[PDB]
Parts: sequence; structure tokens; C-alpha cells
Amino acid sequence: LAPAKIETTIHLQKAVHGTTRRFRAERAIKVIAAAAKKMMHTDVVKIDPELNSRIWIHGKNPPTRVRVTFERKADEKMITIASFKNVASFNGLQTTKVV
Amino acid sequence: SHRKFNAPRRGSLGFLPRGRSHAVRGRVRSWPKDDASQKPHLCAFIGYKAGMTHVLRDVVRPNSRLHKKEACEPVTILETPPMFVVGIIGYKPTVEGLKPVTTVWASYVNEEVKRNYYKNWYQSKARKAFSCLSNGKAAEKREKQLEELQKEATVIRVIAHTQSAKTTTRGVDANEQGAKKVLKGNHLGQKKAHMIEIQINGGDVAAKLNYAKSILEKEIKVADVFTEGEQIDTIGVGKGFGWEGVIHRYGTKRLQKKTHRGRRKVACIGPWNPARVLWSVARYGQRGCHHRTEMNKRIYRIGAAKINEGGSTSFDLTKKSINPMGGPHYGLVKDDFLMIKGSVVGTVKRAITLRKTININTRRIATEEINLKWIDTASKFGHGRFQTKEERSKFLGKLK
Amino acid sequence: GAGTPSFGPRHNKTHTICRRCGNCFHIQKSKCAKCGYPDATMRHYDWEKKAHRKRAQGSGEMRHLKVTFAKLQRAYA
Amino acid sequence: SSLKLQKRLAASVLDCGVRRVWMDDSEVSTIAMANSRQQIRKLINDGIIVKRPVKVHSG
RNA sequence: GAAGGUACUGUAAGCAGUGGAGUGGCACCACGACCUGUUGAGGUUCAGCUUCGCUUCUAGGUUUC
RNA sequence: AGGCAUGAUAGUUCAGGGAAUUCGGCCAAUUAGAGCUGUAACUUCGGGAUAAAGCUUGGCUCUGAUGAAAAUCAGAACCGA
RNA sequence: UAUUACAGAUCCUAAUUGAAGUAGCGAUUAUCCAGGCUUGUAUCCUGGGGGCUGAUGAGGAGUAGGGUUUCUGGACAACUU
RNA sequence: UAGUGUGAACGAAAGAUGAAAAGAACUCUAAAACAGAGGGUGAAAAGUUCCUGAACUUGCUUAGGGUUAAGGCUAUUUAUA
Repeated sequence: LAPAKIETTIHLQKAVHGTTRRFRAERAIKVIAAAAKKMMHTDVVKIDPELNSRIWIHGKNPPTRVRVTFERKADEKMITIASFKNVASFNGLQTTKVV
Repeated sequence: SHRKFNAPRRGSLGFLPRGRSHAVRGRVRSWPKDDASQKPHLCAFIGYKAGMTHVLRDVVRPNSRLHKKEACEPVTILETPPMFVVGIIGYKPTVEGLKPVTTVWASYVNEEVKRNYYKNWYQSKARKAFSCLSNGKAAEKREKQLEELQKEATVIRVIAHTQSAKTTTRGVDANEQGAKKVLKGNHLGQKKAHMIEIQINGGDVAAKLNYAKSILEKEIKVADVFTEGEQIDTIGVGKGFGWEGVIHRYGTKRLQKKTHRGRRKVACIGPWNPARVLWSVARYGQRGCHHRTEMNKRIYRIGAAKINEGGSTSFDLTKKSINPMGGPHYGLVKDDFLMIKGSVVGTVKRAITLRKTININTRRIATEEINLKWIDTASKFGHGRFQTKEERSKFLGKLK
Repeated sequence: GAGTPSFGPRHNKTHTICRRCGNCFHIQKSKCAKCGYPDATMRHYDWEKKAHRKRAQGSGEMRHLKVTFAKLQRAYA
Repeated sequence: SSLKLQKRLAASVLDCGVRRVWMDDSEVSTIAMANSRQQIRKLINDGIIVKRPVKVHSG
């Protein structure tokens, strides 16, 4: 029943390693929705345009890693909002709650 | 002749059916015939396949071209943690076969053994198995059953299981009495122990029940079963490959390139009469994951595991641990081990049951001098330049 | 060759609507196949006695001709 | 419901392709009601349908 | 996620230089493949690689004797 | 929506050998554009002839010639897998 | 008194099985995310990414042929694998 | 006539509510001219290509057989010879 936020890295190279090469951006977003549902235990996940455009930036054939802020939120019926955090470097970024 | 040409048969006929074995470890078919007399002396022992190196042996063969010359030889390395005796069985001889005359158990039983009798340990609230703890039934009962084994049972076998071993949870600092303790798994994963039974080839039966009762509720090590220079049979399940075509499975010649509907097949299944496909004919199916024995595997050296002097040999006067730097798909190997010459059946992480060989070689390669000059401990990912970490700082001391 | 590909360039019309018949008037040859226009006599043969009586009198209105049947009923009854 | 009519008209008014006609999300209700071209000209002078710049091809 | 754990590639970008075939201009500045320094750097490293870390997360459903 | 063994089909690549395969070099591979050399037997003297067989080709900073011409051709430095 | 008795004629006409929830759902660039309208959309529309066609273009227009397929509004029993 | 062929020509399938439409109001579940369930009309639903409604095939319920492909005949204490 709790609402909450979690910042996470999501390792997207290993998510799509040895996968059909033309479906890797399309696969990469199914990993985020899939990963997010598990993290928040929520049936419906919603992905911001800012995160979406960052995944497709290279092309159809994806960034190796991404930071995302998942957010639980009612509409009870509680829904995940995955969304892009910008960051310079991924060195020393553990998965961490927000207040 | 009618075939039109002569060529051997494709594939062996004695290793049918080529299908999966659901054995987790090497099921032993037949133990060596007891000499009788002597000492009972255990035979079989479990070891996990850790990985593989090569070694530079210096050879001494009279009347051959490799007399006093170096010889590079591949070497598998099975990790063997010292395994714990629990039960003891008899087997009466009958007209039908060998039939059992009851198993005696030890005073207590470790909870690694209790895992075997559940598929769902995590669900189980009661977890009530082996409730032989009750004092009246157990103490009186064993001395009745141990009398019956002297009376009837000719052959005696010792039930024994692998030590999974114990540890402390996460961030509690270990070596402290208030901390809750729990089973650490293997390099595979498993806490559930591999129970076997091991025939004791010592004469008199009665004599065996001194030895097999002396050994009971005590750990066995490898150094008092096998010895360096022994020929050993390695029993295990091989390496799973799933479904396979007829070309790769049986090793047939593939057809012309010009074939309609492709060339990866045997062309003639059979003749008109008999009006039927034969068992002998090659065919699409399972490949690998087959239970196999293999004979006459030498053991070069036996291990023990702070000095970590096990990896190094008599020469050089530099101490090197056996694990290659960087550890693939396994673990470090901080236990007793066996440098077996050549290949051993199955993947990394697999439980191989070892066994003493059924009959003796007279071949001179069987009774050779082992003398290892020097062993590889380079990393396997992929090309290895430095044998040890120590070499590194010396070779390239300043970095960033 | 002689089937599907050679059906492609079939856009011209061999026959066109005919004035007398109204039905197969040959444009190049200029004759109604069904009725024979413009020959003054109208085309029928005794080998097509079935197909003739579809065209011939009775099929249409018979505006003048039905009232001349109806007179001959009254005079003889 | 569907603004397929209005982009077809807004192309012919603006002298454009239906590629180029930028409409809004916040005022879908306003544009949806416009059937005529004299209605859809008033929407252009508001700045609610827009001609859009050409996508770039440098030399 | 971290490792002076291990690999593969082969010296990131950006900045600086009495470096650089030369050309052009002011009374030493423009443009310059590339080379030297920062830099065995930067990137990738389990997805079927190893070590240890309480950073974060772990819920329900139906028959069987 | 999810898997990826086998097989069919369309594709890159294959140590050493190089037609031993096969009715048969079928197939595929090699060759290739341009500039400068250099071109045989035979011939109906026109051809053969792109015969064959060699070499050079980038990037960057320049110099010169011919035009009216903002183009095109020739030549030299220096640079690195 | 007869257009008078059917199991067959690769018989005739009419309906219906198993095979079978099986074979298969092709060819054509590539889809993704948030909104709108709804009982209900990846598909209908809007916005924003990522792509394709790449001047003999699924661009803009005509003969021959088709004949209302054009346009607006409402509708989904069927059809547009 | 539908429909086929450039054309001469060729050419189907398809009858029956009840005496009388008295052709099913109104309410309930439902997004609802989906589909029912109540309630009614009529002598009887015969409820709209609706009289009677056979066989093949199928569904549900009840009862037995089954290593002998199944079926038949003879004999009895009905699952055997």
C-alpha cells in the first residue's frame, strides 16, 4: 500500500546480450517496464518521453546503462512512473530510496 | 558386394539408447571383486569438477623417444571436500539377486541429510524426518540390527554424504556465539547433500563391521582412500547439448550440395524389406547428458587447503596456489583436490564419483614415475600472461 | 505466358451497345451479332429455336398487339 | 475524436503538405468543431494551427 | 555496486606545446593530415566468469491420503 | 506476447591442401574503374586488342601550365597500421 | 393399372463427418512513449522520438478501361488472414 | 431473373407461422437494437426461409465393455468358451 521512490541503475547491455540485434531498443524498454513492475510490485507501469527518447537516441540497433527514478502513485490502484535521471558517471551509484 | 563399398559402421551400438540421464552424480554399476583378507578399505569417493590446466612433466621411459625429455600434458582438477559417514547397509545373497537386510543409522543426523527427503524445504513447518531421536527406540534397536548383519549379510556398504558446511549470515561478523548459523551452499548452489553408498572390500564380513562401525559418524578424507600413482575410474554424466541432427550426432557423411530439401541427413533409412526402420539406423535426437564411466585415469597429485604451497612443485622455491589467477564458472578450490591426467566426464560444477579400477594394468605407463617440473596458474580469460599477482607488480609496478 | 500475364493489356472493347437489340454490336465489322442490325430483317435460325423465343413476340410489352388478341376473345365465345 | 478533415484543409489553406501542419494537444476541442475553411483560417490567425519550419538540409 | 580480481581492444575526448612540409597577414598572430605530454589511457568485462557488501527488494493459489 | 536446440531457406567467414568432388570446375571465388607503360600467333589487312603482362591510385600544405572562366591537368613536399 | 421395391454405377442432387483446434496467418521500412475519443485501440486521431520511400518515388497528373470508387455525416451483422 | 462469356450463346437455387398478427408491452442484469431471465399473447410457441422435424454428425445425463481393431453367429447361471 505504500507510495515511494527508488533511484536505480539498470544494466541494459546484459539485458539485451545475444538478443536479435534489430529488436534491441524495443527489447530495452520491455526490460524497464518488466524491471519496474517487479521493483514496485505494480501491474501498470508508465514511462516518460524523456527516458524513451534517451533509449532510442543511438538508433534501433541502446545505451549500456541508464539511471531511472521509479515512483509509486495512486489513480487506490497504484501505478509506477519510471522516468529519466540525468547523470555524468555511473561510478558508485547503488540503488537507493528518496525522501 | 551389394553395399557397393565397404566402410565401418557409423556410431557405437553398445551405448544405446542415446538419451538423457536424470542422475545428478555418477551412479556406480559394479564394485571390484573383494580380494578377501587384507583390510576392508573404502573404494569410491565424490569430487566436484573445478576446472582444468596443463602441466609440464619430465618423462622417464626406457626404450622410447621421450627418454629424459619434457612433456606438456592436460590436467583436470576435481575438488574433493571430506565427506561424512552416516549409515551402514547389509546385502544378503538370494536366488533373485542381492537383497538388503536393513540400514542402521548414526546417533544424530545433520540437516544436510534431511534435505534429501523433501522437494520443498522452504514450505515445511514441521520438517519432521529421521525422528530417531527418541531414546528408547533408537538405542535398543541398533544393537538388534547390528547382530542381524553378522548373521545374514555377506556384503556390507557404508552410506555417506557430502559436507555442505556451515556459516554466519551476511554482516554479523562470524566467530561469535549469539549469531544464528545456517548452511552455506556449494559452488553450484546446493545445500542438499549427495548421499551415496560405498562397498567396503575387506574380508570376513565380521571384520568389516569393526571398520564400518569405527568409521561411522566420522569424516573421511581423500588421502586414506586413494594414493598418488593410482589408476582411477571417473564415473559421471557428460555435457548436455539438447537436440541434434543426424550428421553431428552419429558423424555421418553429409550429402551433395545439389540436394532438394537439404543435405543434413542420412538418405536411406532402410531397404524395402523388412518393411520397417531398424534400431541400428542413425536418427535425430538427444546429444550429451549421457552417463559414462572412463577407465585408467591417473592421479598426479593430492592436495590440502594459509601457506598455500599446494600449487607449486619441488623446484623453483616460489609458492603458487593452484587456482589460476582470477579463479571460470567455478570457485577457488580451498579443499583437498586431485590433479587427474587428461579429461574427466561432465561440465564444471558436476559431481563425479571416483572409483578404484576393477582389474590391474600390466602396461608400464600404469607404474610410471610421476615428476612434475612446473604447473600453469595463468588466467583462462582468455590469453594469460602472468602466472601470479606477484609477477604483475614486478613487471609493471607503476600504473594509475 | 498465355495465361495471367497476357490478360494484362485487355482494355479495348470488341463489342458495343446496339441500337435495335440494345444488348454485342461489332465495332470493326459494324453488325449486331445477336440481331443482325443493320440488315432490315432480324436474325434468327431454326437451330436456335430455344434462344429465339427469348427475343420474339410475347417477351416485350405488346402494346398494340395485346388489344387485338382481346377483340378475338369477345367475337368468339 | 478524429482531426483528419482539418489537416487536409489546413494544408490547402497554408500551402503545404500534411507533414508540416502542427496542431495542438491542449485545444483539440476547438479545432475538432471547425468544418469550413473560413473557420480554419481563424484558427491559423490565433496561432493554434501553425505552418512549421522546413527540416534542415545544409550545404 | 566495489576490487593493485580477470579479460578484450590499443592510447578516449578536451586542453597545452620554442613540435610540424608550408601558405597568408600584423609590426608575433591566422589555418595545418599528423606527432610529443596528460594516457597501457578511455570504453567494454556475465548476459552461461570469480571474490565480498545487511546499499535496495522479496507475494500468493489449487488439489492429493 | 515469448523462446532460439534441430531443420529449411537467404547470407558473411573458414587452418593446411587446391578440382582429389562431380557425367561435367555445376556453384562460388579470383579478375575489375581510371592514368602511365606494353601488346603475340594468325588475318578477308578492317581486326585480333580492354589481347596477355607490369606498375600507380589516400590524406594534407603547396607550386605551375591552358582558358574569360569560380574548371581540369601536370608536378613536388610532408604524414601513418 | 403403373414414371412400382436399391448398398454399389470414378452414379445424380442435397446436407455432414474424421483428419483438426492441426497445416498455416505469406509478400511489403520498424517501430516506441505519453495524451485525446471510448464499455473497449499497438491499430482511429494529436504531440514527440526512431525509421522508410530517396525524382522511371506507394509524390503530383492524364489516355484506354472502371462508373460514383469522389465529398460530408452517422453505422459495425458481414468483409478488409 | 440472379449469374458467366469479347461473342454466338449458356442459365440455377428458392412453396407451407396461426382460425385470426393476437408478430411478444413493461421490468431486471448489461456499455448496449449483444445476449438472456421474469412476465404475457394463443387451443397449442407453432416465435418470423416459423406445419410435421427422419438419418449421418454433435452436446449433456444415465449404464456397462476395453492388452486381443471392431462387428456377427451358437450356447448358457452375461462375461466367458
